Amino acid sequence: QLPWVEKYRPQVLSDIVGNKETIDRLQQIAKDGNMPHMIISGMPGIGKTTSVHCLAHELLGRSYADGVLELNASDDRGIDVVRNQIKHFAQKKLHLPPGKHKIVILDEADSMTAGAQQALRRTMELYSNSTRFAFACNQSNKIIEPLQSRCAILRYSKLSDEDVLKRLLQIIKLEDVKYTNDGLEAIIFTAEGDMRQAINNLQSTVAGHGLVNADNVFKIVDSPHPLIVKKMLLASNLEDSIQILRTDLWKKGYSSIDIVTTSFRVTKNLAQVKESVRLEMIKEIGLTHMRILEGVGTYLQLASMLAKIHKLNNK
Amino acid sequence: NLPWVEKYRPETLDEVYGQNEVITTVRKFVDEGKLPHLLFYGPPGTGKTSTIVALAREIYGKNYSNMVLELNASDDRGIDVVRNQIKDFASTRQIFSKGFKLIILDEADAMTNAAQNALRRVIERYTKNTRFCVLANYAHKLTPALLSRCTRFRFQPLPQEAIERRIANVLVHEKLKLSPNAEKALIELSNGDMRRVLNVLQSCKATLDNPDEDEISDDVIYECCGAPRPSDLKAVLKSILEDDWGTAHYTLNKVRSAKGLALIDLIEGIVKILEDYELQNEETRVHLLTKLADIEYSISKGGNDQIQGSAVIGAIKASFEN
Amino acid sequence: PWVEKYRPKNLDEVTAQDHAVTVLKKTLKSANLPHMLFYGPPGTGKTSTILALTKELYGPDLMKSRILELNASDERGISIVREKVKNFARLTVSKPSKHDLENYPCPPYKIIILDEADSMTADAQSALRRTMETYSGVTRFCLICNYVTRIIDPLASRCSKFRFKALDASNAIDRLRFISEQENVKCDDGVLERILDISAGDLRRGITLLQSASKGAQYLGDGKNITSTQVEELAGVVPHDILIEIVEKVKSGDFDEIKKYVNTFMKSGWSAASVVNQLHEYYITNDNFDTNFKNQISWLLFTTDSRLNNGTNEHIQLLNLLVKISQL
Amino acid sequence: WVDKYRPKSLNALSHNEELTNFLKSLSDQPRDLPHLLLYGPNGTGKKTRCMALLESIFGPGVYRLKIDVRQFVTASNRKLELNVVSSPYHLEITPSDMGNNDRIVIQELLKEVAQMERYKCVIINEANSLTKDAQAALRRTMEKYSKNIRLIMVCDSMSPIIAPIKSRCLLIRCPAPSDSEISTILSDVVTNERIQLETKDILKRIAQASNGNLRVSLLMLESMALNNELALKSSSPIIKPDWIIVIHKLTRKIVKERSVNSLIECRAVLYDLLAHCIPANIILKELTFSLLDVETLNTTNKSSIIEYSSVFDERLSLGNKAIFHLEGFIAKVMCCLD
Amino acid sequence: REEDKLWTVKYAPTNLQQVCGNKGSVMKLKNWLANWENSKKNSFKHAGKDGSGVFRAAMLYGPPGIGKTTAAHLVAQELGYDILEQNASDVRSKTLLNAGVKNALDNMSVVGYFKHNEEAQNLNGKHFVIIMDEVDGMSGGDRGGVGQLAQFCRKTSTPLILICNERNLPKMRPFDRVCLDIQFRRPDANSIKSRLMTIAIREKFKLDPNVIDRLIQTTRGDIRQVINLLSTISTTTKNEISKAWEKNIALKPFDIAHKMLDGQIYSDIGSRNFTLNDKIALYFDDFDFTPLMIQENYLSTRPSVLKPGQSHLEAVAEAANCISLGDIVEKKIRSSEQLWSLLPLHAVLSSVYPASKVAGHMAGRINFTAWLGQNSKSAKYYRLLQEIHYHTRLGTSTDKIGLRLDYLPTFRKRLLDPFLKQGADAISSVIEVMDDYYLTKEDWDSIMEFFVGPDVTTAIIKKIPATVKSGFTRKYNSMTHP
Ligand SMILES: Nc1ncnc2c1ncn2[C@@H]1O[C@H](COP(=O)(O)OP(=O)(O)OP(O)(O)=S)[C@@H](O)[C@H]1O
Ligand SMILES: Nc1ncnc2c1ncn2[C@@H]1O[C@H](COP(=O)(O)OP(=O)(O)OP(O)(O)=S)[C@@H](O)[C@H]1O
Ligand SMILES: Nc1ncnc2c1ncn2[C@@H]1O[C@H](COP(=O)(O)OP(=O)(O)OP(O)(O)=S)[C@@H](O)[C@H]1O
Ligand SMILES: Nc1ncnc2c1ncn2[C@@H]1O[C@H](COP(=O)(O)OP(=O)(O)OP(O)(O)=S)[C@@H](O)[C@H]1O
Ligand SMILES: Nc1ncnc2c1ncn2[C@@H]1O[C@H](COP(=O)(O)OP(=O)(O)O)[C@@H](O)[C@H]1O
Ligand SMILES: [Mg+2]
Ligand SMILES: [Mg+2]
Ligand SMILES: [Mg+2]
Ligand SMILES: [Mg+2]
Repeated sequence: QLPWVEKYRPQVLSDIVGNKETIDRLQQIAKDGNMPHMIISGMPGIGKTTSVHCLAHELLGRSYADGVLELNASDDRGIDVVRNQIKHFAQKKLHLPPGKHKIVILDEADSMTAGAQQALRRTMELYSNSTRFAFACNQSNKIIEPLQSRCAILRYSKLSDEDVLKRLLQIIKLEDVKYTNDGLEAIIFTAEGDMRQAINNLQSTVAGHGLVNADNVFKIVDSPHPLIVKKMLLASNLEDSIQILRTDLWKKGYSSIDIVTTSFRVTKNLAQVKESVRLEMIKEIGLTHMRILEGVGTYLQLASMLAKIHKLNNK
Repeated sequence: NLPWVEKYRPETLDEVYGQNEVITTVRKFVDEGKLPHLLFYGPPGTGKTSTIVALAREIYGKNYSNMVLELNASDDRGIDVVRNQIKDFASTRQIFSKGFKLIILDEADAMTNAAQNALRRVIERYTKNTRFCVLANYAHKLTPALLSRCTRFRFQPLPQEAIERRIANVLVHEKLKLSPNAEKALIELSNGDMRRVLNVLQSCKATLDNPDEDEISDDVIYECCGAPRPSDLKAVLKSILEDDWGTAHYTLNKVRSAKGLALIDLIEGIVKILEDYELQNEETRVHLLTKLADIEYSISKGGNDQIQGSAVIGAIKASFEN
Repeated sequence: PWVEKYRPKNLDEVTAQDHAVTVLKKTLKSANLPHMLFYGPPGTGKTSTILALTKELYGPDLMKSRILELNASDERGISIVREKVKNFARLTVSKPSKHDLENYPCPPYKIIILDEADSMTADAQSALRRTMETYSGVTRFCLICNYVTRIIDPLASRCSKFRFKALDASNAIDRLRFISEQENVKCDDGVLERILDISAGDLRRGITLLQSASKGAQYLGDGKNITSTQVEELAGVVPHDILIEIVEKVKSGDFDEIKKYVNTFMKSGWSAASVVNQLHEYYITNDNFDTNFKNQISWLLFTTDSRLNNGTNEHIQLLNLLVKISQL
Repeated sequence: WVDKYRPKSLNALSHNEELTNFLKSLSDQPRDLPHLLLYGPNGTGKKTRCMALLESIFGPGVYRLKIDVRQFVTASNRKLELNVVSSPYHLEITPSDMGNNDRIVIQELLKEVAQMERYKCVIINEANSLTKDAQAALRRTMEKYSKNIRLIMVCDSMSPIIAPIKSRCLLIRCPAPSDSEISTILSDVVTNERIQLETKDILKRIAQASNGNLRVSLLMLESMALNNELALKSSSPIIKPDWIIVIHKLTRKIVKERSVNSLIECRAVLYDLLAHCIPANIILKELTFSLLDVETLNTTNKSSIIEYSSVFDERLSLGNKAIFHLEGFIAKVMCCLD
Repeated sequence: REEDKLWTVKYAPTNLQQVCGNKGSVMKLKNWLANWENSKKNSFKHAGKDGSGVFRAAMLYGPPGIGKTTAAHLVAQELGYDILEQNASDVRSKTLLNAGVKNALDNMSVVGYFKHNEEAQNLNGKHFVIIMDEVDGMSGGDRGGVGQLAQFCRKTSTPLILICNERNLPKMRPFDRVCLDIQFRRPDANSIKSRLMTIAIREKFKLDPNVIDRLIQTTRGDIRQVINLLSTISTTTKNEISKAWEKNIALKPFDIAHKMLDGQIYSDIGSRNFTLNDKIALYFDDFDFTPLMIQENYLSTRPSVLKPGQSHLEAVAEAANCISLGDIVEKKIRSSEQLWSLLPLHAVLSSVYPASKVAGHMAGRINFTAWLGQNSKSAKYYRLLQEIHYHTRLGTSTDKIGLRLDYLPTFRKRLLDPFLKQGADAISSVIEVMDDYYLTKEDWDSIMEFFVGPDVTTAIIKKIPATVKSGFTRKYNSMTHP
């Protein structure tokens, strides 16, 4: 076996589908050569590490093995490491083309201690002629102010439905798997902008049931079906909604967090009802979510959420 | 003298009940030799740990102690242990092994974001030389990157058949007699948790059996585990509904004091009883559910219990006027 | 303190909880005393009965040599439970003298009391499991706690569970009368039940309150009976006269008068939030208000309590509650 | 000025004769002093009462104190340098600088102080800012060290205090001084400083304007005595702090003009007030208690303003950006008054 | 080379007339380093007309990237001195400082000697300027570094310049009186605009003066940041148009706010062309700045989606209620980092709902959020108030908050007020008063700094002559109570 999130990883900067302007800027940087220190921030699973990896590859060509120092969460990143190894790598002699430079790729920089990030300022400022730093973090708020001041911030937005759909189309074209539009829509729904999670769910569905159909996708994701959730959030009488929640969703052992998240994601795409009622139902669902997350996942909370949703949909 | 929670533990795969859907799949997986990282998540008292230890035993034979690394919750694992111990165990090659090593983390949902990132990176780096298994009670508390690396398996609580079969088995290996309504009370109070059943059974065995042959009634099983009683619940409900304020308040205080019950159990039982009533107005149900959920959320933060009890009484009374 | 001069030293002096003392009295005559898991509210008689059992089974000579007391206050880390507690569990029992054998049956095991088991680390209890089970022949434990959920299940199987019920207001009056007689403290008529109601459940609070109030009234050198007012003034509760003043002001009045009165109250009056609880008790126990009134009174009091339970400002919430309860 | 005439002994305290009598009655047992919890509004003289009971029990050398700074370390490498005011017989702990080490510094520091040595006094200033875990640690400390530590905890409105602490100390309250008793203290001060008082109505005016705050009354008397050349006449422009005037102007702007264009200036004033070391709850108080005193409003408007203030106070206690809740409350007030 | 370098390096200052902003602090540092020789000749006892003739060490501090290190290095290199620089990337422990730098305290440079010593250029070329940079960054791997550096701030024979970011931090306490601490502030917008215009005219590209001001607003005064962000336009090659670069990557939050505040999206026709999911995804384009921008400019729009009977004020009140709720959600999110799933709820409660409530046309121009500047100002002032309370706790016996609400109005009447009417002979009384409370000149400024409202003291302070201030400064440096 081989994970499809690892076999179909983009190795060139052009294969990455997503934010077009940032990718164009990175392509121009790789074509020119003058690359500055950069912090890449964004949500998980939208191609942050892969982006800087393809950037370093296209920049260094055959020198990736000698002019790239990658540090992830597995390696030790303390005071001694930053003071010794990074410093000795920055001063390391290397003959490169006039535009290229050495690259230090620090993945998950938001996990590095403040003291360790402190000892990198002068290291990255004094050796700016032969060393360029590339940090990759999920939260740009945990990086100290001098570091954020020294490098340019590149924000990555969540993936739209069209780009994920095109990537899945390319994957199924190259993999020769049978599918339907309903299964693709279900995968886009359950992926909520996570390309890696989308590819993983597609591979799981293919390996489990072969045919990519909405039923198989919602069976392998082990989440409440959006159809029955929409039926619960649109009943005319509150009694039928409570019965649907009791017999069909609560008896099957579904987690309250999963039920609330599915109701949230269904109310967002419920194009039938108006905008104000959608926003208010989303507010109520989020209040119920906050109540559940605070240590009380009682069925009474979901019952009250349904009661409020019904009262708001009737008023 | 070993506990029934530990004595009746399934030592192999065929002795876990109510989880056939996952048992057949894991059997096929260990028979095809394509065992990936497994994320066993679900409510407690279901059989995750027993299933995984039985699988590890069936795979490794006598090499269990040398080829299986059992790791637990926080245990002072800030960033150090996941960085050194797990990494070495995944990197250290055994001396006479033909295969891969297994590291099983129990209730690993309590790890911090940095620890979860370190763990997922370790899994990514050594996915070819070892396999990982993570146990969890809530799959939402884990980083969405760790989920996309392994295969998930939800452990839906045991149905009635598995629990009654296990009650039969524990009655075979122990001289106890159980009343027909005793097993009904047990399955109603268990909520599909075998651990609590095996905990409550030994307690009643220890306390009640003077000649080791008595009959366990609903009274003792309700008293030991500290659970409400349906008759008492209905009496409190009727007293709140029909009688006036002084009498209903006094009855509620007497019930919640002379038996040692908490307001959370009273509220959930009251709403469970009210679920099936044929009330005329729907605004009644709306107000009832809203106010009861508000009272429960406020109780969750530890207020003055008398005030929330009076508020429960007032809400129940004021909702039934339409 | 009178809580120490009059602590129960024998198993008969404890009269509040009787359902647990009788079975241990039946069992002490046998050397198979299992490990114990006592759970219950604070100030019910846990340590009293524990020390009483220890005293009546071992005697004053061996109180220190073979009975250990460890609390949450002292260090109890994994290192301690693996070095000190473990060695004390494996140390051979001492030789009791002939005087002890002549008055007390010396059991072939030790007594280690680790009270307050709620706030123990899971690592510590998981280690103490094996620290306790393998040495059951020469060591037995008794863990004290308030909530059974804090201790892990394997530490509750071998240990028999004992719930110390909250003492009732009917059997606790005799002990208060007893402690009143053994000290020649002159009390008034209707004060004992007020002390019991103020310190409901926790009899220790009532004992300390009575002691402190008697000692504070003795300084006056009057020798008069100790009234209910000087008792309720040390518990932090709002007096009844100012409470009646608040109720009369809120029964019929304008916004300005209520605001000025609550300003004066927060300025110089009692600065406790128990006024809400007293208003709750008064309005609910009263028999001159209608049902539609009680509904809204209870709801408003619950809302005010939920607001005040978030570290908010007392003055604003109290004024809002008073205005809302006046608008009805 | 205010600190120069502060009574440094129980015999010099000229307020709350009953409380001073109780303190002199308690100070006849230097060996068995029970734990003590003082509560009452600010500016009443409870810290003065503690530092005077200590002077009456111990020697007069308790006032000559020195401040030390000690570093403590948490699980990680965060070293925090907490400051402690120590005396040859007592020390003071103010848990207002740490937010999470409340259970880490106390249970250790007390653990340290009861081992060198006839007890020692630990004054826990602002005993209400302690999270329940710190309160449990302090209860454990009171339980274990009873022969060496005597806790005198100062606080106000002791509602967020657990029962294990309440039931183990003497609960003493300090009511605010009456105006007839604040005027006396102001008279002693103006006599000791040869101030030319034309009549006695100035002292009553200051007492009524300070709302029982004794130290604020003395301080505003000082502030008004340095502006009239130490000659306080009947034409007395009662001095208000630099922020109360701004809050009153903001209230008047709220009452006069109710629109968004004025809400912009209201938010600007809130920005000017917040960044200059002023908490959120103080602003919310001084705005609500100043919007209810306007005579141009009726009962319904005030009854809605107090409800909105009670809601937004709870909302402030559950957030981190105070300007958001303040602007929301101001917008609700504007919408209701219209 | 010429192009492989960065822009913050190739356009770094070379003299002291190119450093934009903070002319007073640079001039003070230069005049101190110059008169250092005469001060050493006078045994550091005679205050040389400014009170800076007694201080052995200078301490530079301020916001990041404003010119501290650059100005220090340039001042050291202009007077002919030799620089010995040590940074956070070196192990500054107690023993290493005792061995490495301590021995070089009173020596002469072999580099400065063998470089040039024959021509009569300056007699201090054989000396040391010891630049301890990033003093606030000494982590747990540097035990005793602060105490040893404070001891080195005295008992020295060469200029010792300390650089940090937050001076009022409790860690930097031992540097209370032993070092001359001058404050570098955020440079004015005009100097940054002039520097950016010079960089642009040297780089052969023209920018709209509005984009420059908006960049200055989003950067909050960081000059290195504006240089790094200006080095990004060079990527846009393949004109007379650069709207894409500004609206997409650099100035993204402004475009996000402009798109979210458009009333045409929430109309019935536009609701289906741009659904709710599109707005929730628009939020995720930048989730760290969108709520702040929304809260900043949600009440400066002319609405067109009002209800039949709902005015502007009620809609604004409802939007502010939703903003408060979203702030509560944001606090819950950022209080526990494993709650990444609450992001869409915070998006709806903070950005989507208020925008949908008060959408419409933009009255004026979209301004950057002002909460960041006020938050930094409030943090700095909290640090200042704590540093003040640490020096007066011995005689006040009040909480750290009570010192500001009550005691500072009277301190104004006692400290600053006499200077207005009495002239210049009340310095003794003010010095006595501040000595009774262990106060200093920096503490005097910090006290006289807050005073918001009708009691603003900045105009009054700048109104007094320079002679009285200089006299008070050089007179306080002689008498010391503690
Ligand atoms: N824009 C994209 N186009 C194509 N494939 C993508 C894209 N983004 C992600 N992927 C796929 O997702 C896989 C994993 O994405 P990563 O870049 O490793 O995640 P990430 O961006 O680093 O976020 P983290 O590491 O969880 S914080 C890649 O190997 C790709 O196969
Ligand atoms: N399916 C089952 N069949 C029989 N006994 C079971 C079953 N599940 C649990 N038990 C009993 O309960 C004990 C504890 O089970 P565990 O596997 O530890 O529970 P779990 O699913 O791992 O969830 P935890 O441990 O509470 S996080 C076992 O030793 C058995 O005695
Ligand atoms: N039944 C009782 N009869 C007489 N005195 C009692 C009784 N219960 C408690 N007391 C008194 O209250 C004191 C409380 O002692 P403990 O046994 O420690 O109570 P507790 O329940 O352990 O409280 P904790 O430690 O907070 S759980 C005793 O020392 C007695 O003075
Ligand atoms: N006033 C200024 N005029 C022009 N460029 C400046 C100015 N201040 C800073 N810079 C630029 O910023 C770069 C680095 O500035 P530094 O002064 O080294 O930063 P810093 O003040 O040390 O703040 P730290 O150390 O990062 S917290 C210089 O090389 C210049 O390109
Ligand atoms: N008996 C008294 N006579 C004169 N002044 C007093 C008396 N008691 C207290 N004070 C004044 O109160 C001030 C101390 O207030 P403090 O106790 O710090 O306020 P808080 O009660 O908020 O802690 C002193 O400056 C002193 O002038
Ligand atoms: Mg990555
Ligand atoms: Mg298990
Ligand atoms: Mg006890
Ligand atoms: Mg620098």
